[PDB]
Amino acid sequence: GEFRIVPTTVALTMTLDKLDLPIVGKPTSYKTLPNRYKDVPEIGQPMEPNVEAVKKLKPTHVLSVSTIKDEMQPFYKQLNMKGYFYDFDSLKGMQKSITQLGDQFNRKAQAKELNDHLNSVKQKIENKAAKQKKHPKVLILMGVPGSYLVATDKSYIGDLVKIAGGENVIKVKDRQYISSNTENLLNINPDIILRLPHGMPEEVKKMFQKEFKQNDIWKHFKAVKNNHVYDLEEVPFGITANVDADKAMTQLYDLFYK
Ligand code: HEM
Repeated sequence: GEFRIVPTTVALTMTLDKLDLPIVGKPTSYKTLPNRYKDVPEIGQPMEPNVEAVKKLKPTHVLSVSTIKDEMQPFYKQLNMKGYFYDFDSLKGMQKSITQLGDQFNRKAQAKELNDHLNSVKQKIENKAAKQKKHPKVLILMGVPGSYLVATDKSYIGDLVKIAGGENVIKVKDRQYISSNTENLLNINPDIILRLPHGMPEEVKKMFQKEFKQNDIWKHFKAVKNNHVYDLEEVPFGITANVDADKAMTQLYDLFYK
């Protein structure tokens, strides 16, 4: 009956805190984690947790997300444990994952409460957006160390943009993020460009700064000429959904309509 849970991502760690659940290990991260986990040991960075550190804690459940399912497969092989890859690529996906965690770990009531609140904020933002006469066309960039990608509707930020009343200029939908060259950025006409950082936010922002100066295409974008290029903070605007989606939805709506 006793659970020993290791969340391997920051979003999963924050979700377990909302569900009032103790954990035996936590991800290594520069982000703020819940205070109740201050004394639990770190088991490595979310994209490459330490197999032997995790095994040392004798867990019953080691938890990851769907966004990096394929690349986490070797980890789980060496661990020799069941892969859990909760859907955190949308509001609806994360709501389903919260219910599942409530069911697995005896926190049904806590899960319902969190879900009702997120649902209520989402519906309210959706209702406001629907009353707006105009909707901005949006291009979403996800910058990682070394390069940038383009976020689709299948990604969390794509879902937020949709909820808040934007129209993604990128229409392909079969993966969360695609090469900056996959859809070609000379066929689109965004009112707004969003730039989200990942992994090494400092390296990423300077990378975005150099790109927009150096690559000749950007100066020709009306979003650039009109100063509607926005750098979003990685918290709450992360590479997956998180329980602060209430703040993300509200903030993005307020950015779009101001
Ligand atoms: C060169 C490319 C990349 C590098 C070097 C990198 C590095 C990192 C780092 C340092 C973190 C931990 C951030 C922290 O301290 O909290 C992280 C987390 C994560 N990354 Fe990446 N990343 C890269 C690309 C990607 C891409 C393309 C994806 C998705 C397709 C991805 C998915 C994730 C996920 C799901 C997490 C966990 C988020 C959480 O903790 O809630 N990464 N990565």
